[PDB]
Amino acid sequence: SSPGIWQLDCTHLEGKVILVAVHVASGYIEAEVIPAETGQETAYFLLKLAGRWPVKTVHTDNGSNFTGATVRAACDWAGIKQESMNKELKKIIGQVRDQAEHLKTAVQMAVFIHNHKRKGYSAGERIVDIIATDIQ
Amino acid sequence: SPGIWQLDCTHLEGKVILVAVHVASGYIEAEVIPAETGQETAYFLLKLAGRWPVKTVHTDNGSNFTGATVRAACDWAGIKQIESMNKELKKIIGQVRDQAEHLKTAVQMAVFIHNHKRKGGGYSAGERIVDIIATDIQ
Amino acid sequence: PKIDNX
Amino acid sequence: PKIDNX
Ligand SMILES: [Cl-]
Ligand SMILES: [Cl-]
Repeated sequence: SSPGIWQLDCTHLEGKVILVAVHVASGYIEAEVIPAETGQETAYFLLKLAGRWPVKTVHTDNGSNFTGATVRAACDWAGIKQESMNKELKKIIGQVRDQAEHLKTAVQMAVFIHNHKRKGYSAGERIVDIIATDIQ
Repeated sequence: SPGIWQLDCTHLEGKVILVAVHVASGYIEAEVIPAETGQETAYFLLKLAGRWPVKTVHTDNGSNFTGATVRAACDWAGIKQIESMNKELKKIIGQVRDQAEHLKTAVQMAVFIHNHKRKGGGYSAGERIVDIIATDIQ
Repeated sequence: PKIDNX
Repeated sequence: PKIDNX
């Protein structure tokens, strides 16, 4: 069930495109800057995610980058069935932005802060605990 | 020791692949990068460190590690600083290569196959890493 | 025709 | 001067 469910959203800063995948049950996130919001780049991002975590279902916004063939082809192959979090990530990015020349670097510092901040457990602890339990 | 990763590089089609292996589980994260430079290596480790609880990363200590950028990212993230594994990954990439136009796509299919393969009640690397980290958290 | 393109 | 460059 909800061990394998992710939500994927896009968000925009400095004229660049950021995809955010949220593991719904834990609040853990994977995010990165991509060149453009196309089926191809979206499919690559999901293929990466799916090799790293046991992704069964991904909820998306169903817009233009999902009407074509590539995302559907990557999800078929990987066995995947088809905005507070954007605001929070953006908050963290603005607090570290001046420490990096490149937005992509700031994004990853923000993912690190988000996933490791203590809330008892961090999101990173929550996801591994949820998935380890589900394994039996 | 739940926190220990090894980072290696490997080369195919004129392109550079970094491979991070969680030593205790054999789980891997790998990506094609544009060049083997301090900056690109630093970005790769910052990504890894936000995803997993990385305490120590063992590297080959070559040219991309002599500068400031990897050191600055590891200091920030709190990180202290199997040629069989490059061979196993390349074997899997060769088996999926003609399915993808771009090498980068083939690499990620290979990471998926490596991390999810079940070699028997006998788990995958993906199961092994979550089990090792969850056990250590408590 | 490939997974990522054509 | 920054984390990723200068
Ligand atoms: Cl999107
Ligand atoms: Cl290297």
